[PDB]
Amino acid sequence: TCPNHPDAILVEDYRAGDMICPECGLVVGDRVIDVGSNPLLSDGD
Amino acid sequence: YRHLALLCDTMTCRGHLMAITRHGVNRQDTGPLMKCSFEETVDVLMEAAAHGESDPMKGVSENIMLGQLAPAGTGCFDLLLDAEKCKYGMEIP
Amino acid sequence: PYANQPTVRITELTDENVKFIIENTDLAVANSIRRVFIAEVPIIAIDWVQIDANSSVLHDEFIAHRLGLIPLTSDDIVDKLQYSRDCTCEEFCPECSVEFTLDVRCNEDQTRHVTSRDLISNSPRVIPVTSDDILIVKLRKGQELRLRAYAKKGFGKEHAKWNPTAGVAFEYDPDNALRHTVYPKPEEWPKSEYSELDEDESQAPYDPNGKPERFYYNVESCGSLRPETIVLSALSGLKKKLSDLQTQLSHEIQSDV
Amino acid sequence: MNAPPAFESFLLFEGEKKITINKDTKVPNACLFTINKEDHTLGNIIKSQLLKDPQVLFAGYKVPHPLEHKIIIRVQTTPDYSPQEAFTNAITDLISELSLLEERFRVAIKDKQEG
Amino acid sequence: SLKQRLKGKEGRVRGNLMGKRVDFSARTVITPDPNLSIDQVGVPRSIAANMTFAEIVTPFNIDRLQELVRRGNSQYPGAKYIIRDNGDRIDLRFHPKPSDLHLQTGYKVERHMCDGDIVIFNRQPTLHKMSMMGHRVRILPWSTFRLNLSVTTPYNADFDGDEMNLHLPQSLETRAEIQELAMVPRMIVTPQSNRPVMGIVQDTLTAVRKFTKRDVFLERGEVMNLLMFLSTWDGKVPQPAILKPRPLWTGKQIFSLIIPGHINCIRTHSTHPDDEDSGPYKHISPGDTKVVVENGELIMGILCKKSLGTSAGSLVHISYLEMGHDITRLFYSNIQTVINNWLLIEGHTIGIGDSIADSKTYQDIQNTIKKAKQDVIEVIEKAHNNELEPTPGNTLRQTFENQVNRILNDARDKTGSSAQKSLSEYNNFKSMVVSGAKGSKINISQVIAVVGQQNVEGKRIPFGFKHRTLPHFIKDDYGPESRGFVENSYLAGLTPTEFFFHAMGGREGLIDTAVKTAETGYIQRRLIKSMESVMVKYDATVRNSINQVVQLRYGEDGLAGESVEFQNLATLKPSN
Amino acid sequence: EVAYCSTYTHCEIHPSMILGVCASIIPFPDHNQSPRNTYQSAMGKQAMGVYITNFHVRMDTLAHVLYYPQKPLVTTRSMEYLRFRELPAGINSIVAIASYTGYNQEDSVIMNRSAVDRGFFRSVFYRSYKEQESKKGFDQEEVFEKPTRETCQGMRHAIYDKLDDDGLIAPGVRVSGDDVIIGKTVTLPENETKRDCSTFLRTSETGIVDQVMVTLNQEGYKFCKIRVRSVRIPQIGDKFASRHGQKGTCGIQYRQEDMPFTCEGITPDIIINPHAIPSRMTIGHLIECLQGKVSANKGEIGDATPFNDAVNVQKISNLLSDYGYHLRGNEVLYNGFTGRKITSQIFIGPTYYQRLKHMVDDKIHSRARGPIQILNRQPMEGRSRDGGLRFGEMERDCQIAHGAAQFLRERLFEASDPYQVHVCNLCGIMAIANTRTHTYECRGCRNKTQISLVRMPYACKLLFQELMSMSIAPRMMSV
Amino acid sequence: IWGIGCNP
Amino acid sequence: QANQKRITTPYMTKYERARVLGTRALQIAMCAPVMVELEGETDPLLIAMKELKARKIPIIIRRYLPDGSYEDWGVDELIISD
Amino acid sequence: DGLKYSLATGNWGDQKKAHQARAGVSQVLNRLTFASTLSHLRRLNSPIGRDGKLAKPRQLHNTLWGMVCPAETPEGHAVGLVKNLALMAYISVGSQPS
Amino acid sequence: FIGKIPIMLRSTYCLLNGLTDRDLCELNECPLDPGGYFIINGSEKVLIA
Amino acid sequence: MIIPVRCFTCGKIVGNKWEAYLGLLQAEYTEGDALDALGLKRYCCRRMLLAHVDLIEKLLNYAPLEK
Amino acid sequence: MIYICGECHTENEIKSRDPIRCRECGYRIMYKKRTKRLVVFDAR
Amino acid sequence: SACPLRTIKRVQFGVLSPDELKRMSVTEGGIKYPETTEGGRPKLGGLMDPRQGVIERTGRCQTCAGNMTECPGHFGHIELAKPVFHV
RNA sequence: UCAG
Ligand SMILES: CO[C@@H]1[C@H](O)[C@H](n2cnc3c(=O)nc(N)[nH]c32)O[C@H]1COP(=O)(O)OP(=O)(O)OP(=O)(O)O
Ligand SMILES: [Mg+2]
Ligand SMILES: [Zn+2]
Ligand SMILES: [Zn+2]
Ligand SMILES: [Zn+2]
Ligand SMILES: [Zn+2]
Ligand SMILES: [Zn+2]
Ligand SMILES: [Zn+2]
Repeated sequence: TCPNHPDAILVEDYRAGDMICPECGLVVGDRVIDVGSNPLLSDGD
Repeated sequence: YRHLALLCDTMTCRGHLMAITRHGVNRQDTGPLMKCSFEETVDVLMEAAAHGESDPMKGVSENIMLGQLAPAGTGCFDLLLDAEKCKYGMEIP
Repeated sequence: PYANQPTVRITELTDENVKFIIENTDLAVANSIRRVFIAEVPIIAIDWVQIDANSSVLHDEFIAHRLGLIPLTSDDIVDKLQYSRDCTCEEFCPECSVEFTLDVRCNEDQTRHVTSRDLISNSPRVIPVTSDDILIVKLRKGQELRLRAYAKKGFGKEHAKWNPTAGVAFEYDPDNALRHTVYPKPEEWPKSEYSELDEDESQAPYDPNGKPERFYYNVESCGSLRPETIVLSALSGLKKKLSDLQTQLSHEIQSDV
Repeated sequence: MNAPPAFESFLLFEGEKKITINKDTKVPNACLFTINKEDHTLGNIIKSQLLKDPQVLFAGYKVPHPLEHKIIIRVQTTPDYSPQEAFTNAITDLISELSLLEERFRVAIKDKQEG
Repeated sequence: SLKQRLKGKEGRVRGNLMGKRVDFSARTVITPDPNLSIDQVGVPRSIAANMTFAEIVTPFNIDRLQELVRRGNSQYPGAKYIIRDNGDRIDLRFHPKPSDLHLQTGYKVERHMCDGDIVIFNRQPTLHKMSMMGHRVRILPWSTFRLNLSVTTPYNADFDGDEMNLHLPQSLETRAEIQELAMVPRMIVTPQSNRPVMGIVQDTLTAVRKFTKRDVFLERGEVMNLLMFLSTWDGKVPQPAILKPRPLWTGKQIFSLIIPGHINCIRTHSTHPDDEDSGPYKHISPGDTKVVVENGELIMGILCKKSLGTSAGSLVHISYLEMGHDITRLFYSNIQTVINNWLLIEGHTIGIGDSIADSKTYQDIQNTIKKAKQDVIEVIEKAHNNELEPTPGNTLRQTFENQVNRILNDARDKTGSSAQKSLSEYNNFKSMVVSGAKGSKINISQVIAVVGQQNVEGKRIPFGFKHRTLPHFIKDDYGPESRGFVENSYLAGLTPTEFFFHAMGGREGLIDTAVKTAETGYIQRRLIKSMESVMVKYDATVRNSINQVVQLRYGEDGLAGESVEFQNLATLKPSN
Repeated sequence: EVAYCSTYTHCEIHPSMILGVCASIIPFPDHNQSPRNTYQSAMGKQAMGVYITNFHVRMDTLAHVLYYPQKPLVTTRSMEYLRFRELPAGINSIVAIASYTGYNQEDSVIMNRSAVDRGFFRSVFYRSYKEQESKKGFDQEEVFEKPTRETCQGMRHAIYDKLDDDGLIAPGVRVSGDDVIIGKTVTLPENETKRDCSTFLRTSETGIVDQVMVTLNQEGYKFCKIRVRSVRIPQIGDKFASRHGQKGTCGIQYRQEDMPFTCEGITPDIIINPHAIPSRMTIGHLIECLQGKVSANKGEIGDATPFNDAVNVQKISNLLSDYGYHLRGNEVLYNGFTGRKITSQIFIGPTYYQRLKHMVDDKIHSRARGPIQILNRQPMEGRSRDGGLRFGEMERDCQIAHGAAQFLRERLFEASDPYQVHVCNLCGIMAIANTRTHTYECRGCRNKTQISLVRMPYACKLLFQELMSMSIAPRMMSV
Repeated sequence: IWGIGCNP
Repeated sequence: QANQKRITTPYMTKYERARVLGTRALQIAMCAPVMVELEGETDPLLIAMKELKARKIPIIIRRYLPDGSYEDWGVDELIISD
Repeated sequence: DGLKYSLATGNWGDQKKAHQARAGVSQVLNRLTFASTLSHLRRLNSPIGRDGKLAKPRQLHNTLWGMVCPAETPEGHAVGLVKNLALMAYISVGSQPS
Repeated sequence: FIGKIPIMLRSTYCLLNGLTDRDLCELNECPLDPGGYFIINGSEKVLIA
Repeated sequence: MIIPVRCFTCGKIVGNKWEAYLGLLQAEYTEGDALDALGLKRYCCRRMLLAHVDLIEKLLNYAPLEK
Repeated sequence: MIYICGECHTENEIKSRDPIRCRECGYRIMYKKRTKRLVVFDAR
Repeated sequence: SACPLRTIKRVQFGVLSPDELKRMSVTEGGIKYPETTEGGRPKLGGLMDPRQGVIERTGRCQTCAGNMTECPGHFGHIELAKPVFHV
């Protein structure tokens, strides 16, 4: 969602954890990876 | 001798021997957050809440916790801009 | 204010050793010659290896390392060869390199010793000092090693694979007379092979006027270069370094003024 | 991972000067020479030959850091002599010594073989 | 539970608020570097490339920052990011439009860490204030932090796998704070003991003792080379001490050029004879002791740990007190460089020749041990006959142990003194002990003469088995060998029973180290917590956070601890 | 003899059997200080060597194997039963105990770079990565395949070209840091396509794939183990130790021309500081150097059993005197740079040195604006997670002593967890705040006008909210 | 390791 | 407080010097006018040091006494600790 | 599963009950070097808690002559609490007293 | 069948017991390997006494 | 694992001498006599042959991964 | 996509989502074969 | 952002009033549902309330447009049927 | 389980 680039696919990054417009390099979302973080048996308990 | 004398003066300042322990240090009437950082923690906070204690925010640890500039050195004073001196001198840029 | 005129006597000259005495020279010049023997005499050795198949127990970079350390005859071709950086062609060409190829498979039950004799060079002059053999790897039955390698000119300052010498022996003042080393107990120390003293006297009497001179050398070769040729090439290479310095210094002197 | 390449010790990178001559303000008739991508080999010979010259008052060489590759040579000469002249003359004398040594070593080789 | 989260260490109160993990910090192994100055630290290029310091674009620095932006992350002196006025961050790694690369005043370019960037260097545990000091950065081409050897003493760090933490200040304000309060030259002198923290150490101390001997004479070329490594040299060669027959300088004459400015100091060498001061030759010292520096020139004396070490009145301490912190930094660095380049000419070593002593000395040591064992036997026989009389306040067992230990200790010390007599001038163990660089007289004694009595829990080796120390000894054996006396030296080699008893003693040492670390850590934390907020107010009263007056003036005289020095009153002692 | 005991009932087979497996490799243990033998027992466990002869078959995480192990020149008799000769861990190295350039000071070591070039103390590091294709999920299947950026909605920008069709990188392909070793895809339930689940190489591994194996594990799912090989040439951070408790890193590496040389041309492979020996009193190191010189010349492996009484320093010295060297092992050395004889004669001899597992490449970490933790929104912890170093409480106390209040503030607030909250002026409790809507309101007061922005660490916000959940009200009032 | 008054 | 009856030390404390130089340097980096003529000095901190030597830094230090009063010392008025 | 669990986890007991479980048994074998493998196999672990700093269980005892190595102990918080058998030491397997 | 018991390697009940060194090589097991460890869930575990 | 080419300290080629050393040892030469006969004179070179452990034979005992 | 087999050392091509079992031996431990692309090794 | 930046000069500690807890909590009527998931993911009046805080790192909580960073979280209340001593 |  790069403001200057309507419908631009933002490349994910691992080094700082942000999605960056590949044609201009703008960092959209600063630190928005963080850490990013049995259903089979039974059900909700 | 300055460093020995300061410890002895802090232990005997109140008039009763203040042990350097949770009991002696926490009994003194410092701020609740500062007491919280040393040993007792949650119990100190609960007692302070019950009695409506207010933290003066004059301590170093209390200001460190809240992210404010500590009252330690380089924080004791507040710098102000001097307009008259700004006008004077050669303002090259 | 001028250079001393040195002299040379060659006491021993064999296929793998040269012993000579340089006289009427400064210590700094003699030590720098010794240093150039080790680090600035060019030789051809393997620096590029592409391994097609390696079933041996040793991994691929192990084989590459051992191949690099194998000495290659560089007696006369090394002067003709150019450094790979100097050559205009991309990567390696016959003017800037020598191509070695090795293909060995063990089909017999007996263990096959892959030796330097199995290294095959496209250029006849450069051969792995074979004319036993250096063991590259041992192969069990059903194990195969096939690789292609190129050899480049270089000197020992880059890598020890390009070190022409085995051991350069440098000694001056064999009987301690300038007292450069002060023995706590003079008697215990073994006498030098070059010492001229009688058995009774351990050290020569101190000579305050004397300065280091008559340096003794013993240069041993790996077989990459003739031991005489190591010494001659070192003298020539040090002379070339000084001449390049002189050219650049003249440029700087003229440019500043 | 941070290891420098081996060729960096003797190869001048582009835009690097082999010799740079900077005068020394502290003392008269003194120049400080900086040689790049060189080691004790060249520095010791040059300093020794400079010390042999009667008009050279000071001559020393210094490697500022072993991990870096640079020689700093300080030469101070008497008035009526220039430090740059002393450096050039030192190099010529060393070249003459080395050429004479090569000739005599070749003669010794030829005499040892078949003689 | 909530209380469980807050209460414990690593909880929000302490593990996440009082201390916390931080950005812009790096850690790697430390290795030595004599060539770096005191304040410089050698940072690897990868660590330098990851860490970035944001620089505001000004009209003055727009060109330099533009070049850094053009270089990008790949080339080392590059910029990782561009921060615009709007706060938008343009990561240069992913392709930025050529329009974005253009810079205007107010943009903040995040350049890679460059030479000269002030950082804070830390080694855990951070016991005292000198364990975090501000260092200038010098980028060198390998992957270890490289610090000068003198700076090891404040950090209590050696290069045997140690590691240190590098924190880069990210603002000009905090960078100025470090530069003007926490740099290494500013903290040479500790307020704790009003002594210098850092002193010449290891090779440079050992070699400065040898350099400063009367014997050392340097020829012209060696003087040239030594003066080359002196950073503050005036360019004027000192007139040689011996003009004829051959011009020959002296070690003290060159060291006088290292000494900063005009510093006056009188100290005594470690081997100074006590009778020398009273007797003649007090000023013309026969052994070249009694270091005297007048007008910043070393008139006489042999330098050692006392003159150049971390003690009050040292030459380094007088330099900091008189010349200032910058000149003292240069003093430390020049001592190291010049002396370490002379040590290439002289050299140092430790070998077996140093451990071995004369045959007469070995016989004397053996005779002392024989008569000591006989004395212990006589004490034992007196005890068995009950002739021994108890010392007041002690049981007969305690007084027997006292007398036996006294005999064995006197024998041990006498053998040690015989060994120390045997040492020659050339002996390198003695060189290191005399200079103070490493070792002690005790170590020499144990190496050469006698390891000594092995004590555990303050007593001789106890009777672990029933009434005997080891199964090889007979029951009820209070003799010297049975209870742990190690007659052999390390060079001679311990007999098996002595090996086991020595292992018992060494185990006690190891246990004591491990226990002391934890207990001392707790004490130190409690002291800091009790006194953290006390500070000198602008009234110059010392007050806590509550503003209660702890002291009306700091230290009762209102002076700081680093400036003060030891002095004698001289009116007190004399008679009327 | 003179009667001590005439009733011995048993006799020891040999006193050296009191030592254990790791202490039995120490030569001349009785000539060392006790703490130093204890330290060597721990260092010998961390040395590098061929751990087992079937190491090629095994796929173990963190396996180091030395290129050219050598058996000790000075060995104990009990080492034979420990099989140390069969699988040695270390290389005999010509060691000089000298002060050369100041880079061997403290415990560091000057190493010969030319020797390092010729194979000296070179090792291989194998790291194995395991992945399991788990189909246990009800609608989740972790299939092995090469993820495609267009096909997989979840993906990463690291290199995926290396992966073959099976999703496993082929052996013999170089892998740099942040490359995809194994590519795995979890099919995504379409609650209303793909969350990437590949495994990435540890940063700075920089190895070549050695073996790739595909099997079925105990659970029957497809199991893949990939082993990556990295050669490790010794550097100026690596830790080397002898058998006598002397550990130290590599201070610097000098080429053969620069190292000091004897008259024979022998240059030390390792130079250790003379200052290590005296305080530590590891005389066994010196006796091992002397016996190693004698052994190398004689051609027989020396005997260093702890308690012998037939091997003395004097006997070793006389033996060395026979072979043409100084009896105490000292040798006249020449300075490599200038060629002048060093005035002191340096103690040179062969000594078994080991290479410890601790290497600088594995221990170097740098952090700058990396990922943050979920709970505290603070920097992560650990080199693997790109974590920042902790600024502990002792560190903050040192900074308080310094008087550097603003560095303390940056380090403890701005560098770690900066955050902003909105706090009601009338009541200290935090207030709801919609920045995009620009309407800021406080519940409990029905007051919108009186709200103030407060900058506090996120950990402090979490602490205050955890106090609130305990019914404690931390009312922070700006007034 | 020395004596009773020294170190272990 | 009044300008008269100033009881604090005339000498500038070390902490005041650190904070004044850092603050003035940050101002200079933000394109604030520089009173002292710069002899080719581009680094903001070095320019701030030059200004401090010339006593032309336009900052007045407000020193808080423990009783709550404040004394305002201009940077010029304070004697530099150096 | 009981045997496999107690071996893999290192907790000596049952899965449901960890109150009486003793941790530290069944460690992963060290394979850095053959010496490390051998020493790991011949290792003794004293049950005294590491946290307690009382020094009596840590000191080398006279009765460890020939049974336990005097030198080989971990240096750190477990000095003297982890011990290695001597070379000739042999622990008894056990027999009936009948 | 009442369960399965983990088997310490090179004990009497292991497959490797009483195998000549050549046979151990044929099974890709080292002749010098000491034994004395359990292979539980694919990792070698050692019971510390 | 295999005899190193080029003795570490000096650089003499020692890799061609391992099989000859073993053969001389079979011929009942003492280890010192064998080293003398092979021409290894400096103790640095003799350390290489004397202390070498040839593990590559033990590794060759295992069957090849691919036949 | 050619896997060498541990037990009998015979290469067997295996398609995607196909059981990992070597024909002619039945062993379930396969090794991927060495890549065709070649890596330059510096002999250094 | 319009609110002025202020630094805390005093922290007042006190027991939270039950009436104040009722008013302050965004959840109304209390947490009626032990289950955290309704309509698949979100359970209004449950433990995981969209109004209480931001979920899934991409959603916005109902009370404010947090986007997982701006929102500090908002408290909820459970009305205990019978009072319970605070430990 | 190691590293200080
Ligand atoms: C010198 O003191 C240091 C420090 O105090 C720091 N340190 C180390 N371990 C710990 C620990 O567990 N807890 C805390 N808090 N600090 C610790 O390490 C101490 C020494 O230990 P060592 O005695 O082994 O140093 P060698 O004498 O052994 O040095 P060689 O010759 O090997 O290089
Ligand atoms: Mg250390
Ligand atoms: Zn864009
Ligand atoms: Zn070409
Ligand atoms: Zn409100
Ligand atoms: Zn050799
Ligand atoms: Zn098959
Ligand atoms: Zn919200």
